[PDB]
Amino acid sequence: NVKCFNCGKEGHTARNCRAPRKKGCWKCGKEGHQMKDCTERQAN
DNA sequence: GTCCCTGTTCGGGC
Ligand SMILES: [Zn+2]
Ligand SMILES: [Zn+2]
Repeated sequence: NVKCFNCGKEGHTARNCRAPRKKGCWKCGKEGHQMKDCTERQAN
């Protein structure tokens, strides 16, 4: 399973989510890199 | 192919 980054809901991922998405790193906020890329404070 | 999975509009991959 998974949880959508663009909205939260399971079943799909952000790419599949037909919703308004963010510019930068979904988790931390910064843009200069992506959520996958980021290893700032990915505790939970 | 049921379950897994991520950077665009939009479900493809095994
Ligand atoms: Zn979503
Ligand atoms: Zn980040």
